[PDB]
Amino acid sequence: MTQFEGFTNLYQVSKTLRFELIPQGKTLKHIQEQGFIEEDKARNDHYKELKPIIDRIYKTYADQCLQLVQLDWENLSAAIDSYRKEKTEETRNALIEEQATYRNAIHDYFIGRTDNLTDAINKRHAEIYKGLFKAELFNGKVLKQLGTVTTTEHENALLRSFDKFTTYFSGFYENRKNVFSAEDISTAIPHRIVQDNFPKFKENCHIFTRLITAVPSLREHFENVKKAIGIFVSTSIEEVFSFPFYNQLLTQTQIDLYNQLLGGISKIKGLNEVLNLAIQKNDETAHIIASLPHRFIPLFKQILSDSFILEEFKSDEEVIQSFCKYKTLLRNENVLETAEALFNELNSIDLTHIFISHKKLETISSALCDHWDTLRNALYERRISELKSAKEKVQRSLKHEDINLQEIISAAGKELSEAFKQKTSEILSHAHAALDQPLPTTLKKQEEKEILKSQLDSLLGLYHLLDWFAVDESNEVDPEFSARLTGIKLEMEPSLSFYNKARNYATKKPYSVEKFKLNFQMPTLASGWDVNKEKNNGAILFVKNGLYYLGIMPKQKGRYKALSFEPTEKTSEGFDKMYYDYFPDAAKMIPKCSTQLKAVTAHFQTHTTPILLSNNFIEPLEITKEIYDLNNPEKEPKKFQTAYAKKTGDQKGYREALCKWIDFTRDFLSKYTKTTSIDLSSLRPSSQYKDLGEYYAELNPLLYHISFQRIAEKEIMDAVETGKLYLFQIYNKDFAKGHHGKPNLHTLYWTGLFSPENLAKTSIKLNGQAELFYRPKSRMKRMAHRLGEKMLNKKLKDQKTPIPDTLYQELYDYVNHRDEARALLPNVITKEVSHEIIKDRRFTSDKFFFHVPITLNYQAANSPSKFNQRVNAYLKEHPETPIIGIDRGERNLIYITVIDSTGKILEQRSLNTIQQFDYQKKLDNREKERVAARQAWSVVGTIKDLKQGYLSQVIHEIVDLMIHYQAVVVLENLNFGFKSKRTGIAEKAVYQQFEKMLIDKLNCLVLKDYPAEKVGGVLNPYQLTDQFTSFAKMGTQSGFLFYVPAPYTSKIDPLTGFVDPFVWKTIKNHESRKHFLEGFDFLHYDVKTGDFILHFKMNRNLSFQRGLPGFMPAWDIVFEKNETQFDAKGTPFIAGKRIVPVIENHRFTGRYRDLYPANELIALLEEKGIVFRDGSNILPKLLENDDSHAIDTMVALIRSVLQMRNSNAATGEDYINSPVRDLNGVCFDSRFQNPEWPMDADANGAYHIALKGQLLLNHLKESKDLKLQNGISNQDWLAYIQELRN
RNA sequence: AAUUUCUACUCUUGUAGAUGUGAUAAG
DNA sequence: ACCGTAAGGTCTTATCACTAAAAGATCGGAAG
DNA sequence: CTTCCGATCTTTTAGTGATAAGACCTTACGGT
Repeated sequence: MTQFEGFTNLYQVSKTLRFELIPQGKTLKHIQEQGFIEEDKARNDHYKELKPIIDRIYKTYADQCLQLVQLDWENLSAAIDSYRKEKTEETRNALIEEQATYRNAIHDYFIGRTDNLTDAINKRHAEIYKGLFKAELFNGKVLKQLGTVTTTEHENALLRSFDKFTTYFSGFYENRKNVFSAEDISTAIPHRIVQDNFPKFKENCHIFTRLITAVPSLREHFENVKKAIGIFVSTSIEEVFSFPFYNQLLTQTQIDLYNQLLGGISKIKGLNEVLNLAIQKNDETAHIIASLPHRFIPLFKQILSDSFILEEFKSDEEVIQSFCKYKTLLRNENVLETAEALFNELNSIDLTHIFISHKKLETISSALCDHWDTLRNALYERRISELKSAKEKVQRSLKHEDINLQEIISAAGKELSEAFKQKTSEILSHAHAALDQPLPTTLKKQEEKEILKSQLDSLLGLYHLLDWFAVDESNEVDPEFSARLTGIKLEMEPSLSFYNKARNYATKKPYSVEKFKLNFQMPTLASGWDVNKEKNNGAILFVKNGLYYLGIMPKQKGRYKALSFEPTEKTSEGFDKMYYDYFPDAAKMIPKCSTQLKAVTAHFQTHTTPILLSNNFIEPLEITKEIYDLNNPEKEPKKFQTAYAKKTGDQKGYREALCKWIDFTRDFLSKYTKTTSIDLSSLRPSSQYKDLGEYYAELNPLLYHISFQRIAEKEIMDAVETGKLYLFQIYNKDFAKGHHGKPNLHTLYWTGLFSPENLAKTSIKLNGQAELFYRPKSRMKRMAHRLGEKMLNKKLKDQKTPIPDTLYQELYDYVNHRDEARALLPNVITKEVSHEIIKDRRFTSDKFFFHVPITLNYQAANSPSKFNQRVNAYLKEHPETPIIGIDRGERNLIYITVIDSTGKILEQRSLNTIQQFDYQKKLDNREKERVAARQAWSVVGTIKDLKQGYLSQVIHEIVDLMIHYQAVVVLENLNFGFKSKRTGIAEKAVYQQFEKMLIDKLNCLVLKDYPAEKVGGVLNPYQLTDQFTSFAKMGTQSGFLFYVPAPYTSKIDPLTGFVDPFVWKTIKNHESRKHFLEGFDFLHYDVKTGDFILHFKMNRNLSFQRGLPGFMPAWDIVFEKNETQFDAKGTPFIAGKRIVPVIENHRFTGRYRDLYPANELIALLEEKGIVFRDGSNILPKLLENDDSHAIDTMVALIRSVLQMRNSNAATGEDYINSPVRDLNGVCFDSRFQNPEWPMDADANGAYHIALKGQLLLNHLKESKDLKLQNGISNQDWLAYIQELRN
């Protein structure tokens, strides 16, 4: 049977380890003597300077080459029509093939494959393109061939400095290559020409022809405009709006001139302005052009053709000077008065040609109406009333369709205009103040930062209010208004960058982390570790007395001339050097070393005799033409490749080809001098392998080997004394002298990599392409605790509760002798300074660093296959599996509940206190000082980083519990729900990154306490999750992690699953609440218990219900008799008490009050004096008076009893009371503190997340196909949970 | 308040947990 | 004959490298 | 003095099986 410990060694997980390098002995002096550090700093600076220069070179070549492009566009135009009329499936494929043909036609001009050009020019362009991604670029002769290039001697020197050092730019080459490619990617020249801009030019041509046939007298008028602006004077407008004139408009200059022609100089009226001035003339020609599409769409800018911006601020003087410059620029251009003029002229421009961006709509609603759903509902009821399928169409037309001003102003009423005239004026006044208020001289004191905050916030608010209006294409925006708005919004755009960079400056760390790569004059330092490449890569490792060292062997007198160390007997004292033998992935390195050689390809183009290779083979290897054709069949499926089996079904031929190729590779590995000594006998016979991928997957871990050999101490000591070797110690905290605790995981991986059992059978592979870095000393103002001073502990006598950070400073001042702190003065503990601690010590000196990749589970495949199916097979085999439901609460940060297969609670606990530190108290103190500091940037930074650290603790807690229970873990799916600001870790991005980090942990889970050979140890990590791809694509399951939608897990009664069905937003008007009271059946006072019982049937009040029918037909809502009940501990509490938020002016006041609904209802009943306490029906005797006050307070009472969560942070109350009693006749109360049910109200949400996990697991168990339901609908959940509890 | 780096600390010249880096596009 | 509901087809996902040896460029020295 | 050749440094080179699910649009059947 399958087992939980079988979830290991399933797929390779690549990681990297970072270490500090401590220079041993003389090395630093030599590094200071040769000056590698300074030249690497200079090289990094030159690379940063040189990237835009090479971009300018690429721009120059692109503009030089695009001018030769001449094509006839009629065929692709015809395909565009044929698709747009027919939508036939042949048309889309024909259009894609036509677009590919045109992309290839464009791409041939760059690479020089254009038959429309002369052979000499074509060859010249081919040479230029192939030289542009080579060392030939830096040697400068490609710039000699590429005429009229504007570099100076300094730029030429920057190019020459990277000669023989092209490897720095390889990633930049890998990027910029795709720009010139014929691929269908967005960021390419042919894609931008043929798919983005050309349909728009076609639309322009057709729109122009239609308008010309409609109004002939417009023709000369349009021509006159072209005579006015004076663009394209050599040709007529009739020829401009034609297909061959798209032989121009390829370079960025012509694109800008065409757009300037359409829009006018930003004066001279463009075509669009002339069309709308014609349409405002109100004649029959204006009417007929109004009947036609009457605007041109401007073309997109060309690729790589992209301004008030600067680098991030280094000092408060720098940011204050730059922002003073920006405010001076705003006052000089007098932007705010142009904003005011725009916000006047909105009242006169025709509102049908002005549009709002739909995605801003709800925000504007909260800007102009009471709630964020008001205006959206207003447009919905308008678009319905102006008329399920129609409802869907209205939803579609409001979800992704921009709205004109006329419709909005007609829908929400005239008062919005006044409100709009309010809002703009208010913000403008703030902006005006922000321009008149002086800047502070510095930002060392709080109010100075508050002034900068307020000014940036006001400017950014005015930017947002400008951002309300849509500028997107296909909206019929007025040209004059769009030009004005785009102009002012462009002028105000740098305010956003100023806000972001000032927030980063006020949030940034006092040190600098920035560091640069070291090369030691070697273009391939540490690119690999093989002993044959030891000479050209320079980097080696040593082990001595459990310490690890890195040796860099520099070039001597410009030559390599690498020394060699003889091995010695193991008893002799000295270092142990790694001997690393590797032959990389077999699939690429056998056809490289045997069959794609130039000699054999030359031979088999002219002969058929098999060729005997001899060089680098211990015995000659014959290659037969049949094998080379098996690798090079001139068709994309190779005959041994599984694509051939898919294409033909020639299973016998596939197996014959596979056997032949595998036998050939066995012969090669038996003969090639790197691999001839390897014992290949572990491999199965060649015919047994099902596919080639299986063969390579089993083969590859044999070609890797590490051994160690001892070297005498003197041989290495003399080499490092001479300067032939730079010996560094690979260091971290766990190699320190005082190290006594448990090591890091990255120390565990490093130690496990060189364990003898790992060398016997490789589980973690040491990867090549390591990288050395150097971090310079920061401008750190030193702070250190001097001898004889007092050190102040942040914890109290109990380690749980921390000192509030506002009090810590004055406490630390007081105990060094430099009233809440007075109150807690005997609560604090101080220490003598035994040894000086330096604040942020590792940035006080310049340090070398070493980034080394490793690969864990090296024996396994490169990627998991059907991992979810394996997990679901195990879950089906073990229905007894516990379920761990995870939720984030309001009074504890994360609460967990582990439930059994029966739904019984196994464990429930909060994660406030992790490692005896109460993170909730810390976050509460930070929030308190955040409100105290009026939301400064520093405190919110130190809150976000604290939440990140807390979740990094949560990951270990979660995974320890998961290993202990061997349980599936079910988490909140963030795609569906939303969480209030009252909840800690409310931010969606932070918890999303926590779930990503949990997936990343659980892929390669290693537990510190376990032995390395045990499953879960260093050499056998648990793999309980699939590789993360994306949040929107991970779906409802990743391995053992289940993701269930958030809603109806917190506000639900655990005993019988009752949820309040109503939406109170549709009740507040008097007629609605009257109908709501009418719709209940009846309620009565229980003479025996003193309760009131109200009976509701689920088929009533459909206008007030949400759209989710439950499973139960009816509910008996109970007003419990208020009575001092007692919990399991014995403290009294009032049964049935509700805590309700006080509302004034339709907003939450931030105050709560306590209600006792039974006592209040008795007070109501005796005040009305109608007879009760007899079992009679109360409801008609109440509503027959038609007293509006009675119905108002009745609806208030009903809404009060249906309040599930009742909480007040000030008194500390946080509980759930069910207003419904189950088959045992008892109402739920978390305040009884019974272990069987969620003890505190935050536990209830995690319990129901676990129950949704049980829902998915039960549907999996009933199914036959190892798949989850791909989602839980709220109807299905609100049926299942109360059906299960009856 | 010390760290390959981050977060929270201080019986311990350090503790507990986390940690896939680099390049390029981009948010 | 028109509309409502359910099933199928396809679009789309930030990627790459984690490398030793073959191939080519460079250059210093020897032969005629 | 040019040309050819050997050592050496640097740039380029081979490439295997594997998916997989949320979402939007289109199609076909059933109900009125």
